[PDB]
Amino acid sequence: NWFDITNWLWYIKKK
Amino acid sequence: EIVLTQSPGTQSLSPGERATLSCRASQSVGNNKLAWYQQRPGQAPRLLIYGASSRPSGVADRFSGSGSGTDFTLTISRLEPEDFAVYYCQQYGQSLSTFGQGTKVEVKRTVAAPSVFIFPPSDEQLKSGTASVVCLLNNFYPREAKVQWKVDNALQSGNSQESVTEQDSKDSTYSLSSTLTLSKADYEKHKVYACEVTHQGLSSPVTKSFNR
Amino acid sequence: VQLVQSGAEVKRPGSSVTVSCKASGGSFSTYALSWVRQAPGRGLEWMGGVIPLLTITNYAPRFQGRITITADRSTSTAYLELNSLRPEDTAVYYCAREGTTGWGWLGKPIGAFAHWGQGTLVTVSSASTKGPSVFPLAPSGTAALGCLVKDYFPEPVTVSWNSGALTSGVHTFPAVLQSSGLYSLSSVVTVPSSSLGTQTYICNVNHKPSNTKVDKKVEP
Repeated sequence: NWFDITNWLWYIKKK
Repeated sequence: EIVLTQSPGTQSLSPGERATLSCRASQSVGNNKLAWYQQRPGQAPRLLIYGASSRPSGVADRFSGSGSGTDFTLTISRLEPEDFAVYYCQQYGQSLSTFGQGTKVEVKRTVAAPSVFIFPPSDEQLKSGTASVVCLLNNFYPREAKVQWKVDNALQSGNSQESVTEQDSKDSTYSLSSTLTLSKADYEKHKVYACEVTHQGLSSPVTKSFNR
Repeated sequence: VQLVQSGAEVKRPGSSVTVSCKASGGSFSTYALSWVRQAPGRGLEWMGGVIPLLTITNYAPRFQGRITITADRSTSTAYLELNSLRPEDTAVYYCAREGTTGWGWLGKPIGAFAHWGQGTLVTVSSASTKGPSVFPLAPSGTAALGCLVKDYFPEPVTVSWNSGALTSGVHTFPAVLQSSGLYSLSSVVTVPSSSLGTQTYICNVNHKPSNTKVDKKVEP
């Protein structure tokens, strides 16, 4: 789901 | 492709009442990624609910969302004046996002027949080679109405157009304008110009007419 | 977060349109930007979107082959291009960006569209700019009167009465698009019959694109 991409992005850029 | 069905497409309710709006999906919506938006005439839509039931800060807590799978509901606990608007659901649980066709929540009021008025062409316009005849159906409820043009009692087709205003914010009525357009030469071939109106508030069709 | 779009545009059938959307506030690069259109009187339709940092576009099958969405991180601007335009592409096009949770605008993305541009009306037509003729709808306890604003292009036209002093009982109708490809609209007002002697009624019509500004006195 393309709509989930930014959430993963947000998570991996915190750490 | 997920088809979202919002049915009914209109709901007539009174201020202070509860409203529950249905969104049914043709297939299960992934992770309940179902949003609801409000749109008023002339404005961009505004997000009310996301993830089926989450509400942004800023959004009135009289809006709540529920459901999962294929069966979703927007609830408005008590309708304020500004809640009369169009509501759309949207799924984004697949890369192909889709919207429902919208449900218009409008103000229910007592039935009101149109006041009907017919306007012949202006002499100004007639000088220019064209004749437009206008029929006004004013301040009626509910929205459903019909007008038929007759010229020397012959039913007209293809030479008229109409539009309807938004529900009036003060009296909750609608109005409709229809224009019949002919060349001046064709206009001058006939005598009687009539608009015939049908509406729930009229026990039989009303005709206004003039004789050229 | 605010999205500001480019202005209304008239395009010829078969042409391509480009609409822009400048974001300011929050992060441009890591949030999903979509385009959603609405044909006049119809519903919202999602067209596609882009995640700029990744240059990952996602297009509705219905527009795959006609659409290009791009993002320019140097200006925080997103672009919709739509080709091979046809009358049915006449619509308001909105950009919209996903919301975020919590305080500020750098929170966790929610997918759903919290932030909307003001919209851009794209009218697909072969018509040329034309100012309307303004014709009285003369009045015959209550009388109706109005003005017919006929044959203009493109939208919009605005109408007031007595320079904005008369609003009660005024109905200004949506324009209809005639077979000529020119628009026409009507504005009416109802008033007490006895005011027709004592009071002047003037419709103030404004069509900026043709600079038609007519103040038509309507009388019995």
